Amino acid sequence: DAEIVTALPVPLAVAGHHQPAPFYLTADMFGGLPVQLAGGELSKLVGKPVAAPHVHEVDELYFLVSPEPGQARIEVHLDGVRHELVSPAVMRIPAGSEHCFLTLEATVGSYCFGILVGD
Amino acid sequence: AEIVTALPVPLAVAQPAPFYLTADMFGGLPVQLAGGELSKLVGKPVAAPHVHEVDELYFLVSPEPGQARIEVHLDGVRHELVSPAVMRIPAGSEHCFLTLEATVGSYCFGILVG
Ligand SMILES: C[C@H](c1ccccc1)[C@H](N)C(=O)O
Ligand SMILES: C[C@H](c1ccccc1)[C@H](N)C(=O)O
Ligand SMILES: [Fe+3]
Ligand SMILES: [Fe+3]
Repeated sequence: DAEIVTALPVPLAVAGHHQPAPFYLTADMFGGLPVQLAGGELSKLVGKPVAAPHVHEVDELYFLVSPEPGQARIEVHLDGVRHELVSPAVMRIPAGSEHCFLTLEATVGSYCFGILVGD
Repeated sequence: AEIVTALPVPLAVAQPAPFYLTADMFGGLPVQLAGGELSKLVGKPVAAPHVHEVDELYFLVSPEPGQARIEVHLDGVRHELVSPAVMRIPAGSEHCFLTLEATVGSYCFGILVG
């Protein structure tokens, strides 16, 4: 009766990303969604970027969260300017902006989610 | 740069729930997103059924797969979900969830879909 998805994450290729990105919401789920949502736990990603700088033609939000504030930190490169985000934080990356992030600090249970907004 | 750090945003929903994305952020968003860490939600024994006028997605995650577990009550049917899991609650459906098990760093996010 209910619509449940547990074949997760869905690996999808994203521009500049070395490996497929783990998606938990995709545009085709449930008859159609206005967002896609990818990302994961950061504790094993400190110092290791998941992508080269890249551009989308949709807006992307970085959602950085951790069990306690301040336990996670990423550096977002935005058109050659570096911004440090401290959990909890939400950053909007406008479509067409060159961008990527580097994990600076993360405990177990720190996440960064990328949310592609459908336009 | 557009960065929001005054988070979570306490909003009343059917206590205030902690929101990390609200509909008015960044000139308007097609979703709202609430939720929080589940390790401190294992202990309370009850949850209240409620209804929204939009679809809500439950998004259940944990640092390692299988480390978090909830019961989703949907119109009198009990569903036991294990992380990672996403469940769609159609608008108008009476629903709630109860946390059965969670390691530190497990989350359930409620995503209201416009
Ligand atoms: C969606 C994708 C992503 C976000 C967070 C974690 C993994 C992958 C994004 N394009 C990016 O890395 O900026
Ligand atoms: C917004 C609220 C919530 C969802 C997930 C996590 C915390 C709070 C939701 N209405 C529900 O509990 O179903
Ligand atoms: Fe991106
Ligand atoms: Fe709800």
